[PDB]
Amino acid sequence: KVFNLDRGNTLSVSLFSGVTNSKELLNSMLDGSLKLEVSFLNASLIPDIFPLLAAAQKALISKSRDSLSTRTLHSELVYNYSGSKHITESLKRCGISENTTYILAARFNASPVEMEEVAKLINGKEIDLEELKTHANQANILKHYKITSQELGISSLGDAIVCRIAARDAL
Amino acid sequence: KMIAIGFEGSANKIGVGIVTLDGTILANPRHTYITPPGHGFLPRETAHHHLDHVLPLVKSALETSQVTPEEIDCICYTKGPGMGAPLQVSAIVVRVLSQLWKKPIVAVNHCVAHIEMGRVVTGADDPVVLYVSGGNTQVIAYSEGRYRIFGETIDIAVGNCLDRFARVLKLSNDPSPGYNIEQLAKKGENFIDLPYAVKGMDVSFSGILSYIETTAEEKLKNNECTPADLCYSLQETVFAMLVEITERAMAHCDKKDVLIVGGVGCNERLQEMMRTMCSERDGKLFATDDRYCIDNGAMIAYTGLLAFVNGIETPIEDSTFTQRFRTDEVHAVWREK
Amino acid sequence: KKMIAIGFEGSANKIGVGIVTLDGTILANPRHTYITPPGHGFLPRETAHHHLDHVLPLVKSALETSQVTPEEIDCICYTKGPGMGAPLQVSAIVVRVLSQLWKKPIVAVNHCVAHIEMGRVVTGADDPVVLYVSGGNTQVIAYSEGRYRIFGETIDIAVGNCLDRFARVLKLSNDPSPGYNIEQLAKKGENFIDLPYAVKGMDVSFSGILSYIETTAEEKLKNNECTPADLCYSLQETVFAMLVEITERAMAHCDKKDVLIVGGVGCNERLQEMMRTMCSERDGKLFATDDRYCIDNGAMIAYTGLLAFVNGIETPIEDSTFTQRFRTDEVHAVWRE
Amino acid sequence: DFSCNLDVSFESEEHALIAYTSLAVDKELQPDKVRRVMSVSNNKLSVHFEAIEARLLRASFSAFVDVLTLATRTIQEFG
Amino acid sequence: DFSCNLDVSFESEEHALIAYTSLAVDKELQPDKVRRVMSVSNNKLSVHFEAIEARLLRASFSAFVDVLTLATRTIQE
Amino acid sequence: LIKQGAEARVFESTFAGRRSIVKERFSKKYRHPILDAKLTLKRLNAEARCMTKARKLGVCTPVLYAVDTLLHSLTLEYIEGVSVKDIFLEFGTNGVVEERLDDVAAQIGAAIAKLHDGGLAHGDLTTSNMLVRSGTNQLVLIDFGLSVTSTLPEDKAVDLYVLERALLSMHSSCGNVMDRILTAYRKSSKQWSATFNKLAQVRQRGRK
Ligand SMILES: [Fe+3]
Repeated sequence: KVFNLDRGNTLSVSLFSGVTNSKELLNSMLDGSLKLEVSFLNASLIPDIFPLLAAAQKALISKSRDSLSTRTLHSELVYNYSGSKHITESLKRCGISENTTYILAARFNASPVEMEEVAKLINGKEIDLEELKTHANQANILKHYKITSQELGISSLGDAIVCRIAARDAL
Repeated sequence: KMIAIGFEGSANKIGVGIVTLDGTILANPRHTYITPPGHGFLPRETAHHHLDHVLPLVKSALETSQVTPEEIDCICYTKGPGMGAPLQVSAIVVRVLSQLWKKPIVAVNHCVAHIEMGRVVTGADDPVVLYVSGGNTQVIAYSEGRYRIFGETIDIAVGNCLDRFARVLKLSNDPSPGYNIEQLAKKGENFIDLPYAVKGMDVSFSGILSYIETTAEEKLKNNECTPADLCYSLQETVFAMLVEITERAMAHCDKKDVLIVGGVGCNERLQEMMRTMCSERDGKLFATDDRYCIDNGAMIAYTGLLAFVNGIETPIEDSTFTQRFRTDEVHAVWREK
Repeated sequence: KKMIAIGFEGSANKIGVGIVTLDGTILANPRHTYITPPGHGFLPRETAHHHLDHVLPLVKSALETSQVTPEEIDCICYTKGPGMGAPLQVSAIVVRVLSQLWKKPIVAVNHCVAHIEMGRVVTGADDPVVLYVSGGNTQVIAYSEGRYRIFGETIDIAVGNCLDRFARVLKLSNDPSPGYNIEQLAKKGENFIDLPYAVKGMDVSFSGILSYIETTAEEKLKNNECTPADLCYSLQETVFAMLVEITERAMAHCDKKDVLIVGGVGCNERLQEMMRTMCSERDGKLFATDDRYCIDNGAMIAYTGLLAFVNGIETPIEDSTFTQRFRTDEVHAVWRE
Repeated sequence: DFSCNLDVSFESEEHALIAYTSLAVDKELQPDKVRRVMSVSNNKLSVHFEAIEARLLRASFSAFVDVLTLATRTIQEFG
Repeated sequence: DFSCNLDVSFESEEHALIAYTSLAVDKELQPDKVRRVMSVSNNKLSVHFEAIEARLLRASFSAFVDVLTLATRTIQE
Repeated sequence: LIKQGAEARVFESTFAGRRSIVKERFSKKYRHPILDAKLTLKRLNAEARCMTKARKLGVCTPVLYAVDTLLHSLTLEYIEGVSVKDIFLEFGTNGVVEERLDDVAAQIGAAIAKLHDGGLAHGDLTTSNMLVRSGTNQLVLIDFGLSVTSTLPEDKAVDLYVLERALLSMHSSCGNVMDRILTAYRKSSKQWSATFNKLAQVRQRGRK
């Protein structure tokens, strides 16, 4: 699905469950064999499309001012969703590891052909963008993001995640 | 017309002011106990200087004003705050003058005198008033008939901070260490980092002074910066911080005009920054001048004139000078009426 | 048994307490000095304050160093004069209180006789004619028929006063003394300047010489024609010539064998050198003690007090007064006869 | 302990009473260490001051003579 | 014109007599402008100063207080 | 443009396809360039930290969407609700509903106690500040511009004093609420004793 962003940009999203070649995906990301730019995130750490849209806005601002701290804009995105100042730990935890078969593949202003060929490249089951609440791993969200029980009683998990993503640079 | 006489001796500066109701000084022989360079003032020798000078000073005030003692409507002494000995000398002389001339003694506060003199000089009706001096660093707003303070140093005043920083650097003492610091800073060209030290609606200067002393001592021997740069950076930092504080004061009480009074008001950088802020926020800073902002008897006499023509008075048996006398205790009956 | 007399010396800014034995040995000589701003002379009031501060610790140090209990002290001696009234009265009060508590007789002692006798017992001289030249005294003393009679002295001012005044004119430092700075600067002198010859008969005058050389110093420093070193050299050589000439005339008149010199001004070296040369020419010896005794101190007075007491002449407790001029000839020697 | 009385002779009764009242209203900083009382008799102003210690007594009399000098100068200027 | 009458506390009578025979026998600076009288009763002093000028009297006060403290500090051991 | 603050500005826009508000701390001209950059960055971090901490204490606040470091902007969720001042004006004009007033006082007292026990003052607890969410009648707090962190009970007492002074200033048309708020704070707080002692001390200070 393609969703609009700021200043007329768009982003294409595709959720896949039961990925069988996750190790091959990680190897290709490491060696850069794939020609198209794409980011793979551990989709279990996502409660809603809204935090991803916020990270997309952050990466768009970084690219527009050409302030991509990481080598690629998609790696900039995956580092952005982590909310930590340590790039290596961010990639290890929030980026895909060898134990993530529930993978989100996204691209910036992607054409339908690019998403179709990406879907051809992946051996998995495509899922919509509404099961996140059902598949959100809230326990590790509270563990990593230090979300208080008082926070949960006045707001949802996604709002706290979005606030932390925004306020990373405030620390 | 109505004329009030006021005595000011709360600091090393001594003043015998004689004023009318319009705000125009008739005479103002102001004298200073000129301390040796590198040294401050102590109550005993300051009192000795006052003993030697006040009678010639009062004679000079009478000769300059040419106003008969009977023409005085009220004789007013600065109750304080300030060091005990000069206020005590002023108390004795005002008691004697009241019992001889048969004239009413009025205790007058100092900050109220500064605010009223500034307001009458610049014609402002009800602005936030910033009184900055050697022993005072105050942001004051009228409220419910009382001059409530909203911005205040908790540890040490900005003027004392400048003074003993200059003494650390051993500046001259004419006409004031602040003036010499300003002259030195006029050649300052380099900025220097100072920590953020504004909390709530108040500022602390003792930590700021300690930090700038440490930096100056570290940089002078290492020739990393000139004292001019140190003075300029300190001046800009403190005045930007005071801009922030008085802007918060503007927001809280919803005030538009701005008045500046006190010794540091003799400077011009404060006026430039304040007028810039007023232009940004559609305000109108009112300017300053030396004869209407330095410690002397004119402002004291003017506040006394207000208090006497309003009705408040103090008997001769109640001529109890105080080392501490807050501004809010003065019930501003003049403005409500 | 060595009877011990406790004495004081406070005739000037030098405060001293003295304990001596029959042979003149000093069991304890604590002493303290007062410093003055340059270009001015010390005033009596602050000198008396300093004397009050230092009088008790001096007696305490004397009793500790001498290791002699105050009971073992046999009599008390107070310096009758000459000297300034305030320190003399402080010493008189202290000696009176000590006498009343310890029940020991009081005796009034002169200062010049003390100088003469202590120099006699220090240098081993038999009985020489003595020139005492200092800031407060400039005289020639010779023993005759039990009286230390005066043969020659200054007629206008003691040359110590003239030297100190010219040092103040030249703005020389008072540390450690203006005389030492004058002597060193003269040692750096290169040019000699003539001065008036003001020796009347066999005595000397210095007021006219001082005025002339002050005028010369002002003219030459204004025109930068010479350094103050030349001025000091000229003054030193001229005054040395005058003093040694009158010393020679007195020595010839008195028909003696050897001569003794004493006083702070006597600390100079050019004098002692050239005058010992002319004494060797005159078949005479030079007696010149160290600077420790040339300056005032308590052990100076103590030995003459011991000499007076051992004979049996006493002094009533009510007559413990002082005077501005306690003349030497008023004391009749009884210990030597 | 330590104490005495001081007198000053004025031109008339009025000046003695003025000095008495003017210095009367002057509170004492340390009532527990010093005390002052006084009388007036004709033009003679007698001031009985009593202090505990010598140094405090001397300082008090020094300040007292100073303020007396102030009062005398003021009266002589405005007799 | 100006005057003061010190009355001073002392332990024993002989202390007052010591202060008398010490200070009183001394002759003061100038009788022309000032007058001084002193007496002893029991262990209590009665010391009266009279002067034309307050500053001269105050100088005398300074000297007298200082010398009395000196005498006490001498007796105390 | 919605409103311009004394030190910053608030703007209306759309973030991530959602209705949003933009609180932009535009560079003021009272500071030198390096000085301005330093204070803007530091106070932006402080505001974000204050929002995070007040969220951690169970007090409802607008949700922080995104932070642009190179533009100094705050993006916040838009809240639908009613102001306390409007409700109190309605009470004064058309009659005070005692049960609604008591519930509001209890809720605001509980929220104030919850914020106060965390050792973080607010300083601007004015009726224009807190809002009540429509439909859910839930209380929310905004405008952290003057928030300062300290453990001194003096600050909490001063905050309560300013709150009651503002309540007096907005007229007693709705009645006296000091008793209700004090009882709510008593029933909600645990260290209320020292806070009320200091509040009484400040009250005696300000009465004169
Ligand atoms: Fe002032």
